Amino acid sequence: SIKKTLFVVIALSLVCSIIVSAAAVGLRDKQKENAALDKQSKILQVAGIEAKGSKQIVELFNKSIEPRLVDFNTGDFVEGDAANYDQRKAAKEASESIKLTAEQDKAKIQRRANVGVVYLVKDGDKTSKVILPVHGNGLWSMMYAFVAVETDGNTVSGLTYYEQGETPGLGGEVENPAWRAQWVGKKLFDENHKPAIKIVKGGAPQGSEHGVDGLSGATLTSNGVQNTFDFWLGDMGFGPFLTKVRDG
Amino acid sequence: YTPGLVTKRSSHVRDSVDLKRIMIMVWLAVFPAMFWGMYNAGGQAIAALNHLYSGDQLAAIVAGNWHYWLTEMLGGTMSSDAGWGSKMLLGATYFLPIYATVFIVGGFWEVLFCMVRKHEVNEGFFVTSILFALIVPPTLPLWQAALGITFGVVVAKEVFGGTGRNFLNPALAGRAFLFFAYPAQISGDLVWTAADGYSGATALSQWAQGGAGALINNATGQTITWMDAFIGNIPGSIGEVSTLALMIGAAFIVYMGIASWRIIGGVMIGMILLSTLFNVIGSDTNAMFNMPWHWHLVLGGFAFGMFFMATDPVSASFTNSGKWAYGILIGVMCVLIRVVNPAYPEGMMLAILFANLFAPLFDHVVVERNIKRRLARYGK
Amino acid sequence: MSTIIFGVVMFTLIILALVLVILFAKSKLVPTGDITISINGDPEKAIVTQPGGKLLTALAGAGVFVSSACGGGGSCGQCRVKIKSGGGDILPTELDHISKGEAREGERLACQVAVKADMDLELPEEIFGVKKWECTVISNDNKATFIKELKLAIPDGESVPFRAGGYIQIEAPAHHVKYADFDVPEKYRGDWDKFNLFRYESKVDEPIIRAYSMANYPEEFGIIMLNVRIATPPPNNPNVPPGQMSSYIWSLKAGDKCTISGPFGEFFAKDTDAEMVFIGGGAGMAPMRSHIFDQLKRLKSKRKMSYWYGARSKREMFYVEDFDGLAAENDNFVWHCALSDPQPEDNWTGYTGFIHNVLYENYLKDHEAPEDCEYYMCGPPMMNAAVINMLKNLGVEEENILLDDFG
Amino acid sequence: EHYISLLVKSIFIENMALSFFLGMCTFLAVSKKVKTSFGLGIAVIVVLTISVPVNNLVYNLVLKPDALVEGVDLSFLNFITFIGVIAALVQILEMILDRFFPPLYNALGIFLPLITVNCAIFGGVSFMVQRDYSFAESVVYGFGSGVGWMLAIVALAGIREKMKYSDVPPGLRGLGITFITAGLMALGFMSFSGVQL
Amino acid sequence: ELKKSVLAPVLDNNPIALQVLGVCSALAVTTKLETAFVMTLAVMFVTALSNFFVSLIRNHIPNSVRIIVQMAIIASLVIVVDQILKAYLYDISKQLSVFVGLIITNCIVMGRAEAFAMKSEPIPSFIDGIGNGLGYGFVLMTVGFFRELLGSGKLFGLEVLPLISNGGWYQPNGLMLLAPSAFFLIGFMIWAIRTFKPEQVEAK
Amino acid sequence: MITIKKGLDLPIAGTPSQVISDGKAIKKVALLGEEYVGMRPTMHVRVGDEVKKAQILFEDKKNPGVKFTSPVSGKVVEINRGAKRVLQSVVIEVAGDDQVTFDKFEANQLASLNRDAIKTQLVESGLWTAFRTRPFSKVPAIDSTSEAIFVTAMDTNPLAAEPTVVINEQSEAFVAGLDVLSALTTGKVYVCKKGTSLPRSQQPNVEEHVFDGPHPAGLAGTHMHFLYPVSADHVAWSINYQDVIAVGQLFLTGELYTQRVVSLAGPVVNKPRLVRTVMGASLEQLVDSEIMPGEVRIISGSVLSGTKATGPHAYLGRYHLQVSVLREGSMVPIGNYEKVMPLDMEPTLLLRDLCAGDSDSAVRLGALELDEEDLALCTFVCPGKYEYGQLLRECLDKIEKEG
Ligand SMILES: Cc1cc2nc3c(=O)[nH]c(=O)nc-3n(C[C@H](O)[C@H](O)[C@H](O)COP(=O)(O)OP(=O)(O)OC[C@H]3O[C@@H](n4cnc5c(N)ncnc54)[C@H](O)[C@@H]3O)c2cc1C
Ligand SMILES: CCCCCCCCCCCCO[C@@H]1O[C@H](CO)[C@@H](O[C@H]2O[C@H](CO)[C@@H](O)[C@H](O)[C@H]2O)[C@H](O)[C@H]1O
Ligand SMILES: CCCCCCCCCCCCO[C@@H]1O[C@H](CO)[C@@H](O[C@H]2O[C@H](CO)[C@@H](O)[C@H](O)[C@H]2O)[C@H](O)[C@H]1O
Ligand SMILES: CCCCCCCCCCCCO[C@@H]1O[C@H](CO)[C@@H](O[C@H]2O[C@H](CO)[C@@H](O)[C@H](O)[C@H]2O)[C@H](O)[C@H]1O
Ligand SMILES: Cc1cc2nc3c(=O)[nH]c(=O)nc-3n(C[C@H](O)[C@H](O)[C@H](O)CO)c2cc1C
Ligand code: FES
Ligand code: FES
Ligand code: NA
Repeated sequence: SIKKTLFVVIALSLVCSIIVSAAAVGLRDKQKENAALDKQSKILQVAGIEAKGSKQIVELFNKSIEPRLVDFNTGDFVEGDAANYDQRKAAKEASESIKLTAEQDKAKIQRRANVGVVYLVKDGDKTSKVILPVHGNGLWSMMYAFVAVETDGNTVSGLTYYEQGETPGLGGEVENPAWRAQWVGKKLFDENHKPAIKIVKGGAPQGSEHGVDGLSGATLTSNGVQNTFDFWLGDMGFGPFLTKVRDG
Repeated sequence: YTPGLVTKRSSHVRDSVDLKRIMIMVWLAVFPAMFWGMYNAGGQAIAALNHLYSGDQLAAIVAGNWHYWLTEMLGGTMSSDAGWGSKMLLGATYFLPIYATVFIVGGFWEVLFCMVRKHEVNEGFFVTSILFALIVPPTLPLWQAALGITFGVVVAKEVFGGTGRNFLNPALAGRAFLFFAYPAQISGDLVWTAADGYSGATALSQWAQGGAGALINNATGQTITWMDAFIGNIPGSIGEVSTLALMIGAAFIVYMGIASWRIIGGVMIGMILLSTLFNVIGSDTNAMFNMPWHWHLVLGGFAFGMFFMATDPVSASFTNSGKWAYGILIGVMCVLIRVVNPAYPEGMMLAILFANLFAPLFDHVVVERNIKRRLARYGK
Repeated sequence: MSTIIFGVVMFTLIILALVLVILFAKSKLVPTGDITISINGDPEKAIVTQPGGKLLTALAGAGVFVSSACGGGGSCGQCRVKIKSGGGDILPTELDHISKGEAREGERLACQVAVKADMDLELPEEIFGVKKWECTVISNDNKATFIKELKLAIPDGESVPFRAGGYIQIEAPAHHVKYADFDVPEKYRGDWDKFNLFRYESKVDEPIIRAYSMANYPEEFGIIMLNVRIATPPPNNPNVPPGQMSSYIWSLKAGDKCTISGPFGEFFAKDTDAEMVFIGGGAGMAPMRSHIFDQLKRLKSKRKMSYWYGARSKREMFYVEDFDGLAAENDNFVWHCALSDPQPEDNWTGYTGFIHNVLYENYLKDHEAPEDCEYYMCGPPMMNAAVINMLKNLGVEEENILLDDFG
Repeated sequence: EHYISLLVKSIFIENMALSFFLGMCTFLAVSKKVKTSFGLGIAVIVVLTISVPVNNLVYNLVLKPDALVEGVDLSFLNFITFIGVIAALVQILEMILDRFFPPLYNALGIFLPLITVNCAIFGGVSFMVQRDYSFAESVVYGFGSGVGWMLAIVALAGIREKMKYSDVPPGLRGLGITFITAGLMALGFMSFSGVQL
Repeated sequence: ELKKSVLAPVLDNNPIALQVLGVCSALAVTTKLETAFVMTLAVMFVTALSNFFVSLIRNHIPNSVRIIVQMAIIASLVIVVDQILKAYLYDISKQLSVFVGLIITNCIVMGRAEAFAMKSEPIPSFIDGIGNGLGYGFVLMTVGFFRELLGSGKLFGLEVLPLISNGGWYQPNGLMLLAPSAFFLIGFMIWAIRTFKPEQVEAK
Repeated sequence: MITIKKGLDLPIAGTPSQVISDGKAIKKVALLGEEYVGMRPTMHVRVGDEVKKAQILFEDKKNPGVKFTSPVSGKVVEINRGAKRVLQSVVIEVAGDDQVTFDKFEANQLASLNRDAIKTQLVESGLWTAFRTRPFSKVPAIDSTSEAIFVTAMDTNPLAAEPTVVINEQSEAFVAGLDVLSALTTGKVYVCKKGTSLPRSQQPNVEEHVFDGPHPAGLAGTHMHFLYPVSADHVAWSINYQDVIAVGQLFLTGELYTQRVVSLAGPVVNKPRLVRTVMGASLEQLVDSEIMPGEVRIISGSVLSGTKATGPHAYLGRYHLQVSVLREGSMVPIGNYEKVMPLDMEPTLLLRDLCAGDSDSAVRLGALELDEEDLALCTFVCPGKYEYGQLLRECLDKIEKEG
């Protein structure tokens, strides 16, 4: 009967939506805090700084990580609240972001912020390494990673994907310690200052300077990682900054 | 004690042809490609070795590889002044172990299935064994050849009931297994020449990087001309290099009626059309766009597949109209993979395999259309 | 709870829009009301039934009854019906019991067919003309060790209309019956006391319906003779429940009542001059008796008639006096019987063994035209399967042999 | 234009069955007969071509962050909203088969309802939200994905019909060999692996 | 009561071997035993709870809108388990990853919801979810064992076969990492299951 | 007119001279039961019975009313039966000159005769068995009718006799037979011949159609496919030219005409030529004193399609007009089958259906248009050495039975 069907669907819809809406909105706040603490944990992990517990991570992160702002169009340090900078929100607004062309959008990211935060790791009063956030569209979700670049501006010290929504086992292997550890020692550029990090389907030759094995059965997610690095290491990303990092 | 007419009305005469005779014809058809392959395999290896080493350094290399000093023991010479006998002898030391391993390992699976399931052994395995051994890199490890034939014989043929009862090309299915399971041994610059410590890209890889002008034999320093690729004096799979040798064998089986000329014609039509289309469109960045049809013919395994594997009767379409479509799809797919797929320098194995999947559908479209004419009594 | 409220209402709106489309689609795509099914094209026989349920259920409620043995399982195939229209194509299970040529006609299994839209039916006279009567038991005496003769009497005074070789469906409710309740003569009791079949007790959980062939030629009026074989667990599976319907019949005696639910059957002879051959076995003596009686006085046929009954012992033999009279009175009919295992006291001096080979070694072996003979068979599957194989080895076409195996 | 390329991606390069391995449960089940396989493929196109663009509008108009009101993002109502929408079309579809249901309703049985809950259908909506496709691109993508799915299912049905002459061991007959056949089909569809966009 | 219902869907009515459900997830997570094991637990928990709830409302489900009711129960539970996990046990929440979508479309969750929940009482319906998920995991983990061992030399991330990359004699097999290997492995599991249980063999 | 290109003419040594001579005297004759499709005999004779020329020997249980009459007058010397008592042959020893006569009519009346009258005379005389239905190549039911009757006035079988030479001797009987077929057919009569000239019927119903080309061109199935495609609901009748002469003789003289002209040919035939014999003639006696020494095989019919004339089957078949003598010496399609099939069919797929037993699919692909002989060339060229004539009858029997 029409009367029974509308009653059950409405009643079932209301109870389930209320539970879902309450759970999502209510636990969102706790989730928001937990996720933020994670990024400080990731920057430390890639930096090689062992931290454990929210206070150790927050305390060690503030002291040891020197967030700074960089203008991509010039690759030079700028002044702002780097510690409280949300590059993601900026990339969504035309005021502090640009729209990429089909040709330019190698990483498949719709927009790129005019200014992006970088993190400097300081063993003492100097920079022992610089950590650059790079993101690019995956098969299922955007994949955000941290790349620890040594003071040389060429050698990569560490890699970690702090945001991914690819399928675990296939595309979620950006989190696999073995795959991330494979990046240590690789070179981001060639002699001609052109991106040379390449994700090799089927496995890079052992000892390759710029060869990281792709994610098995996950070409689309591996393509995103390549697309991530092909853009952010390029002209419109951190390319100019790394040349400057390279000279100083 | 008196059978009925059923058993007695059998056609009292039969054609001399039988399945056993068909297979030997295909088996003999590849002998010219096989023999040249061994000769080419030894020649390529000897040239690279002299280009990489000399003096006592060459002697140490020859002494540390059973392929080299076994050739010396039997009367050959690893020096560059070696004649055809030593080159063919050295190439045999690579082909024969691969062919022996493939024959023995694959034959074991053939007999095992027939024995357990009470089937009589079938002679189709003669073609599968020889073709698989002639489409692998010369340096392929034997243990990988054993696995490749095992996958091809078992997964592609036996589990479907054996010869005449499968849908996918067994030999190419085995090669795909090695291609995707152990790509390092069947893809790259270290497997297509048997000179240890030698790195050399084959012609197709070279054209995709730079252009036809980049077509160089690193060992000799001499340019690779179209004539070179046609005769097969180029690096590659033992058996694919010589377009001339394959044509000679292909002519016989085509003449004997064992290999379909509609499939072969379709492959050429698809290849010429698409490659010419790429030529006209052009690409300032992708060098594969400018490869003409006549270069596509003498490069890679296009010739071997068109002549000896696309013509696999069981895996192809069973209708004359479908055979054209089946061949055209192979030729189109091969050029497409060759040109617009960066990962693969050649795409014939994948191309034939793709076409195998769709040959039954092409027949269905054709056969259902015949039924529409029949249900209309052919308009009579 | 600002966002929680907004999501809850927006969710409901999305759901309401989706269901409203579905509900709207249901109204404009799914039939409403009641389903009307036409039976034989006669408006009176047309049945108006609400949607849902199988066809075998709706038809039974109306005045037309469809024969069914397996029921709602689609196994026997005796409930085949002609669907002129509706119902779609034949389900794959139905094809197991219906040939493609039959499918062209429109034959379908009512039970396997689900009634969901208007359908057309052409049920025949026999299926339409089913009458339920409750006869009175006169005699339930045991003819043999495991065979009982039942004399059911119609209370309406009018005899039963049926063809030779027909059958009547017997329906009984749930009931617990013990084998000890059966009354058996001393002759057959002695065989029964060795294995003590009286120990078995049957408990029919749900009402059951079965079929029983007739043992009275039509001219016999007022009485439904039936021959019943007691159902006991299988020789290979003693760990089986005992008989439920046959056991219930055996429990009855003089004065008892049972339902016949009208007649049915498709076992009959051919109105020709070809020689007739009868092969009876066990409970098969019921339909065979009707054929011989039908062909002697109902038809007064002068055609050659032969009967070959398979029995295990002289005790097992019954109806011998009637067969002897028919053979003696009319020479056109001759009956014979062979004992598969004569008792020591029987001292049988006639045919011994199975009619499978006895009939061949005596009559069909020297027969000039075994194919030119109508064959009718009813008995244990072993006897039927073996006999038909022997008949087939003699070049007897299936159209010349009619099988009515009772299991 | 750009659209033809999108259609090519969603049919061949991104073949949902043989490339992405989505919808294998219905794909490996109704694969025996070309006519039945073709009917399901047609229905899948119908469901896909309607499901994706409708969910695209709902996502961009309701579930899109900061879309209905500024500061409220109903992203968490993404999976429940989409599956519910997909389920509705399936619910309408079941009745619609009743007009063409004899050929497929009996054969599909349990899987007609299971079209909702097909990895292929849910995934297509996800890509339409994980990516940013206009309404015109959503229709082209949805139709293309369905057609590519139909090509694979219809192809597997052609192969299986051809296997009437095959001699399959018992135990592999039916599902077991079908899985092997599908694995072999995926092998040949890997020809497009390097193809990009 | 007995364990027969729990173990029936393991080898007698395996959801992937005899029935055809959940194959899509089998080909993605059977690359690792770790991912496979988590997927089995997720499917077991969700199938059992969802089957349980549908039984409570079985008599009230309209066939017209049954699918909506069935999916809503499944989707709500999966979303909540994801939200609950994100707020508490956030580290594991990342682990559930995209498995929120991959369990909703798992055909086992809806398949058992219609065949069993709709025609059974909730308590036995719950037992159906635990049992079906078990058989799903029997196939998932058996395939995961071969794919991880032969494709990576590792089981649960622990190196059983030394890899050449680590100076180990074993060269990993690249096909075991891709989808086709799972197709072939599952087919051979069906062969073993149906040759040891001929009752399940398909007729001719 | 209609030209055939796809086919095969087997170039076997020992072609006949195409001159009609007298064969060895025949004192033994038989009718072969197994030749008639779906024929279950009801015997009307016993061993030792004396029979007349056109006396009934047996009847068909599954084709009621069809009478199989003797070819000669004499004695029944044996009734050979095989497995399950299948009637192989009913041998009659020639003796005497007795015959059963029938009504005779003028030539100008035959075209006007009532259809039922023609059927009765043909059925009673036993000449009704000359007709075969195409969709099953069975003797037509007595009560059935056909809108298209095909006359095979050509013979492209290897070593076959020339119909023109035989028809030339019996021009009046052949024309009279065509007139009778004109009245018998509901539609038209198709006289399928080669380019050569033949006597013509004055009826507008009788149309002459020329077929040229290799072997398959001379088969009634080929002619039906091009002129009157057959299906379950479009049934054609087939009759060869010598039976047409017999039909004309029956309705002109009132007597069953049983003489036949058959080519005795083959590599081991010393003087291959055309010989006069009788229906069902004993082939052992027919080839006596005409074969080279050695172990030879006598074949009723052509080498492509025919019965091994050994033992109970060593008699001329009903539909066979030639005797060929020879010395005793998995569906992998390489394109051989298509080359010998001129019909609008996909032969490899059809043969696969027969191998697989897919009866319904084979029906869809045109099995119903086929007789076993239409698949003889496909059998000949088969690398797997399948015998498709047998597979087709198994499929056709299945269709008849289930249908
Ligand atoms: C046209 C026709 C005519 C027939 N005529 C006769 C006739 O004249 N006489 C006659 O006796 N029968 C006749 N039958 C057979 C009749 O239908 C019954 O099979 C018979 O009466 C026994 O009934 P039952 O239910 O007790 O047998 P069943 O119980 O169905 O027989 C099964 C066998 O196993 C035992 N068993 C009981 N319950 C079970 C169970 N649940 N599972 C397994 N085994 C079980 C029984 O003891 C028996 O041995 C006829 C059938 C047909 C179709
Ligand atoms: C019926 C049997 C026939 C046997 C074989 C048939 C082959 C027939 C030739 C097919 C057409 C050849 O096609 C023509 O080939 C020549 C090379 O020869 C190409 O010549 C060149 O031109 C283009 C210019 O755009 C260059 O980029 C490139 O080097 C090459 O393509 C032409 O671009 C192409 O148009
Ligand atoms: C990658 C490129 C190669 C693959 C693409 C090219 C092949 C395309 C195949 C489409 C699928 C096959 O399509 C097939 O077409 C035929 C007519 O030809 C349809 O025709 C048949 O089915 C219809 C269904 O309504 C019925 O009327 C009848 O049984 C018949 O006409 C088949 O039902 C269908 O199965
Ligand atoms: C159904 C799907 C397909 C089924 C087939 C898949 C089977 C997968 C498991 C294959 C394992 C083979 O494992 C392989 O054994 C061989 C045997 O020497 C080892 O081989 C090793 O020693 C040999 C000895 O000559 C050297 O030549 C070789 O270079 C070296 O690798 C490999 O290092 C090892 O990796
Ligand atoms: C003309 C011809 C070509 C063949 N080509 C192949 C082939 O390429 N690969 C193969 O494994 N077998 C080949 N065979 C052998 C056999 O036909 C084939 O394996 C079938 O797929 C199944 O036996 C060929 C046979 C013939 C007659
Ligand atoms: S009741 Fe037995 S099949 Fe219908
Ligand atoms: S379609 Fe069944 S799990 Fe994906
Ligand atoms: Na390429």
